[PDB]
Amino acid sequence: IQCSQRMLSFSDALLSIIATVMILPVTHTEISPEQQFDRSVQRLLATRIAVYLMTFLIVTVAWAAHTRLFQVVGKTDDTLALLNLACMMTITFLPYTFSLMVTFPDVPLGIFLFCVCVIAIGVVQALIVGYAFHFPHLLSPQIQEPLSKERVEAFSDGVYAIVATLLILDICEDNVPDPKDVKERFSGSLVAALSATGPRFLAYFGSFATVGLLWFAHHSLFLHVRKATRAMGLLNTLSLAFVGGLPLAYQQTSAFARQPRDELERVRVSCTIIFLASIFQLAMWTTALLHQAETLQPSVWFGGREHVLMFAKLALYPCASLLAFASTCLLSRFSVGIFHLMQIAVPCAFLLLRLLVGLALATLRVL
Amino acid sequence: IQCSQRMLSFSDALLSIIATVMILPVTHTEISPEQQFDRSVQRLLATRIAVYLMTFLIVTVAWAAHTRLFQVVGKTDDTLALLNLACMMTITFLPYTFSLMVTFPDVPLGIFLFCVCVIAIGVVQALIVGYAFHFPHLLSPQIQEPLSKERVEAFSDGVYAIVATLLILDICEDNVPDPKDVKERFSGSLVAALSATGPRFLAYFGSFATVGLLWFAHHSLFLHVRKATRAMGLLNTLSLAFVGGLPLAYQQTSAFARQPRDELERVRVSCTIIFLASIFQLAMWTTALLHQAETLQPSVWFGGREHVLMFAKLALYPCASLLAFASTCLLSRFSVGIFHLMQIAVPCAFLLLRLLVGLALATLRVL
Ligand SMILES: [K+]
Ligand SMILES: [K+]
Ligand SMILES: [K+]
Ligand SMILES: [K+]
Repeated sequence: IQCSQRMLSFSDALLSIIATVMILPVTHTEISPEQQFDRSVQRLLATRIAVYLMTFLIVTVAWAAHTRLFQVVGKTDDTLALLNLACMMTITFLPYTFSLMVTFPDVPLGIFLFCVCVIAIGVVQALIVGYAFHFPHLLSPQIQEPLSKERVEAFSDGVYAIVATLLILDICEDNVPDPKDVKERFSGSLVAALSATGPRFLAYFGSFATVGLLWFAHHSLFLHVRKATRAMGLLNTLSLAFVGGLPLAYQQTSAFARQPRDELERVRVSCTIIFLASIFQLAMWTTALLHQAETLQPSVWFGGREHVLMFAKLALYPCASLLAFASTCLLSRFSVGIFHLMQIAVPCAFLLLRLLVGLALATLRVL
Repeated sequence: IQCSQRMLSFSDALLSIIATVMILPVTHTEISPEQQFDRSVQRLLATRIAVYLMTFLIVTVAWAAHTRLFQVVGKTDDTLALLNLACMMTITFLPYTFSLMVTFPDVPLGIFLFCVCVIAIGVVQALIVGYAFHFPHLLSPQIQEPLSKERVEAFSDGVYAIVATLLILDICEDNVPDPKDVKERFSGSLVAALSATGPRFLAYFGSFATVGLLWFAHHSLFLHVRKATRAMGLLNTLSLAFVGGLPLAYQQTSAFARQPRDELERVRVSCTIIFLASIFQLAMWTTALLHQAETLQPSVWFGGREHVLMFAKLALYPCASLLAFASTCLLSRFSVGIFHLMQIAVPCAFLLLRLLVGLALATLRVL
């Protein structure tokens, strides 16, 4: 009999990769220069994004079914670890089969293969449960609504890291200048060939900063959480799903726009994505406050030395994204600039959030 | 003051992604049909593999410098977490700058940019240390040779998961049949279009199984480890570096070979890669046995109820890979088959290793 901690961490990493696989085709799409193509190149993008959102959800469901199974199987052995490897293998085929089923709706083979994948997942999990129940010492003591927060944090960590490094992976794979291109199109100066790739570096910088600071807010929240509810789990799943789309937003807001209207639309889309990624993070906190005596540590209750700080940490991005979006409709002429300032101001406000919250709590104390 | 566990886990995930970035260009290379191209298409591959091996090492060094810093900083805060995000950002640029420096050796800009990346890493770490020493309560109690095994396990887990799902990611991105191709080249049958992609699925199956079982051996070892030494860390780093090349081996041993000699050479290469990935795993155990009273739990000492099982679990792959390689030179005609049998036999031998070890310990007990 052995501890199951590391095996479940490995499973979480695999499940994060599998839930985020379908973001790569979305982010590998190109911006068409010919406007005649726009329509088509829009349609495809949408069809990809939808396939991502569904896929990330389906895998997440599997992840949940996993998390819950090994709350019934508290301890592992060699056979259980190997069968869990088998279950991970089966889960790894869900995205491909789902994409196949949606790409060929009329062909019956895709539905058949997706159903076979799901059935195989079920069979492997049944085998695990039967093995554990034939060796009762592998079952949890309570076996011999709640959701394990360790699994939640590991899954979220993996998703955040993938989304943060997505664009640097592409930069390393594709945008390393060729001596040939440097000798033909840039007159021999590698500085020029690298300057012609600056927009992609800007996109990666912005995306990494925003994703990492959203992870910072998530980490601050779950440091103060006692028990994670399935409601909080669904809210986190939605938040991560929308986090996945930040690299695309920053890749479009950094590429060239033929007309200013396009840049304004891009800013609006990016602000909407950030707001969606952050409002569900705030909703986790608000829902947890419904039953604070069980879900939160005493410090972050109504009347604690971390309640207001926590509220600020979770309400910063929603407010700033909403303000930028509003600027796109009220101060349009100064809107694109405001967004850029956000990218600098929001980090600083995190490095001084203690100070800013104290100042705001004193101002209203003298007003 | 807050616990630093999750922040370090997030850092480990990021560092694993960054250390494995350069395996993608190796695995995205194609097999040339024209033999005249072979030479060139060989050279490029080598130049890629080298760049991988160096890169994985450099990042690993950074990882080590990280692991060690936050053994001096036992507890974290908001500022420290944000500065750690900055340090991760800086580490994330090392592969690109190193590839740039090796691609343009004569241009001085690449050396300059790589040095700037390293210098920035150093500056951020100095800032972290100064912050911790100006707030002594953030320093470890011993501050107010050994290597943290938690970090080692997290890093290894991430690398293993990435290498295991590498090929399924490509299958999802590229090898989903197009209705167009199905209507033009496969006569409308999606079953045929999918059968024309079977080799890639076979490669993924084999690679995932082998990587996961190597992870199983690693997990079994480190369940029985007390303190991890830097010698063991270097051995693990070498093992993971060679693990990274398993997808390429399985992608070449499953593609078409013009002549049988090519298939034999491919089998030899794959066996060599597996042997390298596994012999350093066994070397970790052998080195730990040098000082068993400190590095290992009492069960796996010389004279325990897990010593022989552990030896078998770590010596299975080296022996089987060596045996297959030998078959390539003694039973050449039956060599390619033997390798395939290995892919089935080695998993089964893990599901029955208790039984097999008992039988072998009784046989020699009556001989
Ligand atoms: K973990
Ligand atoms: K990826
Ligand atoms: K971890
Ligand atoms: K990748």
